[PDB]
Amino acid sequence: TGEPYFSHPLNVARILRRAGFREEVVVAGLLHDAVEDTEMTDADIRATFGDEVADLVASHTENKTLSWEERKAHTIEQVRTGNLEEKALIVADKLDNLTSVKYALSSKSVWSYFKRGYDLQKWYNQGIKNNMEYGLNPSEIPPFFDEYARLVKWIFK
Amino acid sequence: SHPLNVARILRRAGFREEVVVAGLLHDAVEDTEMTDADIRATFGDEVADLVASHTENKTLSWEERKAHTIEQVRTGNLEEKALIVADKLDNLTSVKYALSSFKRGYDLQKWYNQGIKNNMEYGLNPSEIPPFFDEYARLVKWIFKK
Ligand code: NA
Repeated sequence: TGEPYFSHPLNVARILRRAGFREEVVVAGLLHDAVEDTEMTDADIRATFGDEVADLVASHTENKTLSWEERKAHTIEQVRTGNLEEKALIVADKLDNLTSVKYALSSKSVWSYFKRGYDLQKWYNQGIKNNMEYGLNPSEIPPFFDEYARLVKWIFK
Repeated sequence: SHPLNVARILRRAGFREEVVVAGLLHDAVEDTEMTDADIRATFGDEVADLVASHTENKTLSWEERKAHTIEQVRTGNLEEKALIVADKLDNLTSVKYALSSFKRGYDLQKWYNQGIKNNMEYGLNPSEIPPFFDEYARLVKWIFKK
């Protein structure tokens, strides 16, 4: 994970803050990796940060007992049907991830880069890109959604 | 949500985001005993270093822990001082509202908060003191006037 904070949670929080999202949303973005990558749980988040943040976090957390294809399909459905905040949490997370991917590829064959393989990564990112605007009014789509779309088009053309 | 209020305090005062995040994470880190390695791998070295500056040794008595915090706010850098004071400001903000509409007792809370207030400015130039340090001093004075 690259600039400016050299930390995925800090960079995702910045994308959300700059897009105008309230503090509860920014913090939910910050805590995503804490829940998925450490022993911290949903109950720990509720006890310390409250139910609103805990619920925002839970909206994008993967159930790790499911296969990659199933976890990913569930995220696509959530980016389609969630509210603006829920959609933003998912897109911001993917945007920082693809930013690091573009950086790696700019030095590294896209057909050999992904451990889950190109086809699956393409299917996934195109799925987020093609569903993130569903049900949103043009005036509320965050500018960073366009940055993610451009990255998907660049990496998976 | 107290952590969010601590974040708001630090951000408004102009501190960099690593300090803001370290403030936000203080309770979570103590309530779950998250290791340095976990904080460091998840949030980065800058956040991890700041979080480590304000973590109490649970084996010592409450008074020993607090006395140590009082000495830390005296000798720490500006960011370390700010983390401690923001935490206490948030706490007292709640107490003041409840009192208008104490853990371990009044005498101990008074001793602790007066200690922070009386040592937070040590080693700083008047122009460096965040205005929220003054908000905190006023709360200590109003709450512990008896
Ligand atoms: Na977890």
